Amino acid sequence: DLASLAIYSFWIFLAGLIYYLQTENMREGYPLENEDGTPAANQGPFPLPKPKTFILPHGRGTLTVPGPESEDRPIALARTAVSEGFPHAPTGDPMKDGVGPASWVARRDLPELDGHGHNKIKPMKAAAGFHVSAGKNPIGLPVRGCDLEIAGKVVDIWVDIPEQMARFLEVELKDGSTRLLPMQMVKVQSNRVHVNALSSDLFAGIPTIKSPTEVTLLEEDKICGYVAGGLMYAAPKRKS
Amino acid sequence: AEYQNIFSQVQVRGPADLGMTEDVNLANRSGVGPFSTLLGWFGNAQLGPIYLGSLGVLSLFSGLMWFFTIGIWFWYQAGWNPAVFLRDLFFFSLEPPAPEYGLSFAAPLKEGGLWLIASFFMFVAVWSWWGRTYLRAQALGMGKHTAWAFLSAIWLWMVLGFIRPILMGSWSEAVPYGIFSHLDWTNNFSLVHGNLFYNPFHGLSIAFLYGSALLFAMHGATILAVSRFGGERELEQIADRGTAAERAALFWRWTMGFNATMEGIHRWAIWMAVLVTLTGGIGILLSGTVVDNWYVWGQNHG
Amino acid sequence: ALLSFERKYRVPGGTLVGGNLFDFWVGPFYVGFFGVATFFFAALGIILIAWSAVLQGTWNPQLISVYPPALEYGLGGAPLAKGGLWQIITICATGAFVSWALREVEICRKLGIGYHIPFAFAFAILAYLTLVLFRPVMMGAWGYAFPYGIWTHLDWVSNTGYTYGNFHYNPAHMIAISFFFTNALALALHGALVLSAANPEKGKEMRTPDHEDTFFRDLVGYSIGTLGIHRLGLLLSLSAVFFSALCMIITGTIWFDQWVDWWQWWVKLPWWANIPGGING
Ligand code: BCL
Ligand code: BCL
Ligand code: BCL
Ligand SMILES: CC[C@H]1c2cc3[nH]c4c(c3C)C(=O)[C@H](C(=O)OC)c4c3nc(cc4[nH]c(cc(n2)[C@@H]1C)c(C(C)=O)c4C)[C@@H](C)[C@@H]3CCC(=O)OC/C=C(\C)CCC[C@H](C)CCC[C@H](C)CCCC(C)C
Ligand SMILES: CC[C@H]1c2cc3[nH]c4c(c3C)C(=O)[C@H](C(=O)OC)c4c3nc(cc4[nH]c(cc(n2)[C@@H]1C)c(C(C)=O)c4C)[C@@H](C)[C@@H]3CCC(=O)OC/C=C(\C)CCC[C@H](C)CCC[C@H](C)CCCC(C)C
Ligand SMILES: COC(C)(C)C/C=C/C(C)=C/C=C/C(C)=C/C=C/C(C)=C/C=C\C=C(C)\C=C\C=C(/C)CC/C=C(\C)CCC=C(C)C
Ligand SMILES: COC1=C(OC)C(=O)C(C/C=C(/C)CCC=C(C)C)=C(C)C1=O
Ligand SMILES: CCCCCCCCCCCC[N+](C)(C)[O-]
Ligand SMILES: CCCCCCCCCCCC[N+](C)(C)[O-]
Ligand SMILES: CCCCCCCCCCCC[N+](C)(C)[O-]
Ligand SMILES: CCCCCCCCCCCC[N+](C)(C)[O-]
Ligand SMILES: CCCCCCCCCCCC[N+](C)(C)[O-]
Ligand SMILES: [Fe+3]
Repeated sequence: DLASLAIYSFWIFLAGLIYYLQTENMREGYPLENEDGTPAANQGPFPLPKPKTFILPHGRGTLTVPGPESEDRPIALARTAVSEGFPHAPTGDPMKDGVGPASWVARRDLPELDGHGHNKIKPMKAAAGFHVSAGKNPIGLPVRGCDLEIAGKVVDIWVDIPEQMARFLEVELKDGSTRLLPMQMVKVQSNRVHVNALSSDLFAGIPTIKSPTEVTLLEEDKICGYVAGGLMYAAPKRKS
Repeated sequence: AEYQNIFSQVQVRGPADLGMTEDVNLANRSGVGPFSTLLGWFGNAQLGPIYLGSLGVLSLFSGLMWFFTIGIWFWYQAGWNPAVFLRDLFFFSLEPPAPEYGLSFAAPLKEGGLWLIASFFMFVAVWSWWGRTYLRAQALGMGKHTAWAFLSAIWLWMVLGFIRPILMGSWSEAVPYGIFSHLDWTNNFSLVHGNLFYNPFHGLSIAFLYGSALLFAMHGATILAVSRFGGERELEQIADRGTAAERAALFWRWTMGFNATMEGIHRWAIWMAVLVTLTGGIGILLSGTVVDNWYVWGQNHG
Repeated sequence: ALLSFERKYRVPGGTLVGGNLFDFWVGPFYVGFFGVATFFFAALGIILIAWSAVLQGTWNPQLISVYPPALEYGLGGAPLAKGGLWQIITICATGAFVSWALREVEICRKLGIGYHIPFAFAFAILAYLTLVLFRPVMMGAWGYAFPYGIWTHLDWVSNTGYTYGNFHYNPAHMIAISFFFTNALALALHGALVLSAANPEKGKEMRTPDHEDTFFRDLVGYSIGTLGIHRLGLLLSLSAVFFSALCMIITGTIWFDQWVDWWQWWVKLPWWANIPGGING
């Protein structure tokens, strides 16, 4: 029967597809590792695929995956148990150390570029002729932390030019310096911007950017990681 | 409360984005359309520009001709009364030739001939549209994944309207053009073939359709969950993995014991979706050509 | 047992119940209190299914079927062998699904991500609950629920649909289907777009999000954007399920006849109801 041959053939195809798909999905993060960083004995039934090479635009180089894997940063954590499968506790300030939910990845220390090779993200003052087109303009608003104290004021919006979206708020602290607050992590209200993830005392601790007019991928990761980290690590003073 | 990133809080706008050039013939591109603040709460506010060109003109003309061929038949069926047109809109139907006419193009105009004409226009509309998905990617130096995925949908469409009727030996097997009548046709198709629930390819098709909703809900929810780390910038996460991609991965690893990458999830996505119409088309194609009755076939396993 | 980048994420905290008691992994799997809850509810349900299989007299996976109580029980308890097993398995299933969601919540907290995933999953749970709980309760009997069997659940779909003629004519069902089909369309397009930019023509540089916008604007005159497409996927798939639930909850509670007849309200609007001609005159 032809329908029998068809359905049998399909299941064989499907198992092959799943094999292809799972190995495609092992180009990052493998080989698996014991908790001390050594290659794990059991790698599962799927082998790593043959490497592929991405040619990055704007002379940024190439990426070959799979390839040799390393964090390229120190991790301030320690085993809580001799056997595998248990948590690793922060040995310092997890927020300052960038671990757990405050983690960040050693991304390129250059800014993402658009299709034409210009910085993707710019402060609105430097983005011609971008403006707030709808909703409450947050520039000028005081920024409140989860302790209900003012930590600063919004002085600009950092915009994704090719996607025409607000990505960060630039917030000026008491000392006159600024920090980027991720747009996904702030509540714009009519009289304030509220930030649930961080108490007022934690804004100074937000990682800073090297140049005032651009942000690198590494910087974004450090900033986003740090702010998200506050939901777990600032929970003491909130209470709101 | 926390912000959920379903709707934007603040819209920003700049100069209209006229897009990448590459090998695109810029003369065939329109100007920008208007900006929709309403759309801007959810996705991009900008409309247009669109690429025209010769293939697109052909496609659009053809499509409109298909649509108007049906519509004129509806007007006829309504006796040119506009109130009757609106009342019975979903009840009108442009039907294929009766079985006695077989595959012949000599079916009378009002008994299948017009259906053939409408079908010819749809045929060229869709296939020229497919060429366009290919060419638009080509002019931009992009892969042809869109054209390949589109082929899976075209497969089911072709089977329903073209391949199966030809193998069955009459146009009468094809689907009529009507809102309610295409539904009646679907119901009847299952009834006549011994219940499509016994067609293993219909079952597969459903697994993948449900699976598509499962997977897009998963992927969509995941990306939004890590958008606080710029997770939706998927191409750059592919080129240079960030904590977004890592947390996305580990959510799933910890939940269900395995995970994707930022690139590979999009391979799961495209296959999950294309398998809907691939298995579907096969299921429909075997029905009546090889298997008269799926209940019966199931009792034999073959 | 760990991905190369995983260690820095495996910290204490985030649990909802029990503090650090269940705060650990088994291989890749996170446990948590609700990991344990899932195991209990799941293992119980499965043991009860196997018991039902014994009472049915079969181990064939294609034959095992657990039925709700007959209609005469209404919304009351039933003998184990005559619907009670179904009732307890349903409780186990619910406990397991809800536990899975809550475990996802714990995982979100540890990773410091949004709660979007378990929120989405809850729509699936609510649809299941529509079919086995909300609807049967509104209709006044557990027996209006679907049975737990691979083929018998399909008989129930077929019997339930045909109780109302062609179930295609259910207007909420139509909208649900549209969402399902559009969702698959958008999943295919999203997968393809990203891939076509990440894997360009041979020897070319990766394309950028700008090229993804351009391709789609060139093709259809619009691009929803990278944030937009993931919101859309989520909206489409959740709306599909929402309207699925809706289409069933109204069936046998506020609508009783052949669904085809519902459309007559439009046809019989007085200003055109009696005009000769067309299909309905
Ligand atoms: C949704 C509306 C209807 C429905 C009508 C349909 C129709 C019509 C069909 C199915 C089909 C499927 N249905 Mg159903 N079915 C429903 C209720 C459900 C429920 C539930 C609510 O708990 C479950 C578990 C299932 C699961 C099943 C699968 C056996 C099969 C493929 C599903 C799939 O790939 O989905 C997508 C999800 C995935 C791809 C993820 C994988 C999950 C699957 C594989 C899990 C199956 C579990 C099953 C074997 C039970 C195991 C329980 C154990 C005791 C623990 N259905 C309700 C009543 N279902 C198809 C079939 O072939 O049936 C024979 C089919 O044609
Ligand atoms: C009483 C009804 C029967 C029924 C008989 C049918 C029949 C008949 C068929 C299906 C098919 C399918 N059935 Mg069934 N089915 C049953 C009940 C079920 C149930 C359930 C009980 O819950 C479910 C979930 C399903 C669901 C499914 C899908 C998995 C599948 C269609 C996939 C698809 O994406 O098509 C939608 C996609 C397309 C049709 C492709 C579209 C192609 C493009 C090229 C068209 C371009 C349009 C353009 C010109 C117009 C543009 C206008 C705009 C303005 C731009 N069936 C019962 C038993 N079913 C199909 C299948 O594959 O079965 C194997 C099919 O032929
Ligand atoms: C002859 C049959 C009738 C008809 C009968 C009815 C009936 C009756 C129903 C539908 C419903 C459905 N029909 Mg219909 N319908 C038919 C024609 C079709 C056609 C078609 C192409 O003709 C299509 C596309 C559809 C599609 C639709 C969908 C809108 C809907 C199913 C999805 C859903 O509810 O998700 C919801 C998702 C779930 C219920 C799954 C939830 C499961 C979760 C919580 C967890 C389970 C996981 C666990 C067990 C897995 C084990 C773990 C493993 C390790 C994996 N029908 C014909 C006309 N239709 C159903 C509906 O709307 O339901 C609400 C329904 O009851
Ligand atoms: C993998 C399977 C899923 C899938 C995939 C899929 N569909 C796709 C694609 C792929 C990847 C394409 O790339 C292609 C596309 O370009 O999408 C944007 C497409 C497509 N799938 C479409 C629809 C569609 N797909 C279907 C579904 C599915 N598609 C499956 C679920 C269905 C269902 C479920 O029934 C529908 C109806 C189209 C939007 C598009 C194909 C476009 C096309 O061939 O157009 C030809 C016709 C015209 C050019 C015009 C038609 C005329 C209109 C009827 C009325 C007039 C309106 C007009 C547009 C305005 C013009 C007026 C001006 C003069 C002012
Ligand atoms: C709302 C949008 C769509 C959706 C979303 C969704 N599903 C999800 C999630 C989300 C985002 C996940 O977070 C979660 C997941 O972890 O996926 C990998 C999940 C999930 N959706 C799943 C399945 C599923 N989803 C469905 C569909 C959908 N899910 C919707 C279309 C379907 C369909 C359509 O039939 C199925 C079969 C699982 C893969 C997973 C939930 C896993 C889980 O709850 O595990 C805990 C419980 C067990 C391990 C087993 C419990 C055993 C019971 C006690 C006994 C069996 C009783 C059962 C009622 C018998 C049914 C018999 C059938 C033959 C009818
Ligand atoms: C207001 O009034 C006007 C007139 C101005 C506008 C109104 C228009 C209206 C009301 C039109 C409405 C259109 C409708 C309701 C269309 C519905 C279409 C549906 C529901 C389609 C469903 C399935 C269609 C399929 C499967 C068609 C398949 C077609 C093919 C595969 C083509 C096969 C090719 C053939 C037979 C021709 C062979 C010839 C060559 C040369 C190969
Ligand atoms: C590949 O990803 C996709 C986008 O491109 C990046 C889109 O843009 C859209 C189209 C979105 C909408 C809402 C169309 C309606 C537009 C108007 C003018 C009202 C789809 C489906 C898509 O899948
Ligand atoms: C629905 C498709 C089936 C998906 C399940 C199979 C893939 C899981 C196997 C991945 C194993 C994880 N591992 C060991 C590689 O890390
Ligand atoms: C499937 C997505 C369909 C999107 C609808 C098409 C919008 C057309 C916008 C083009 C208008 C540009 N303009 C005004 C210069 O013609
Ligand atoms: C892309 C991977 C998705 C895997 C989904 C596989 C689900 C299998 C559904 C069983 C269908 C059984 N039957 C008889 C209809 O063929
Ligand atoms: C079609 C349903 C199949 C269900 C099987 C479950 C797939 C999950 C596989 C996870 C891999 C477990 N592993 C290898 C890491 O131990
Ligand atoms: C309530 C339904 C009974 C549960 C059956 C257990 C699932 C087994 C998977 C069904 C496929 C049968 N198989 C693998 C032999 O082909
Ligand atoms: Fe994506």
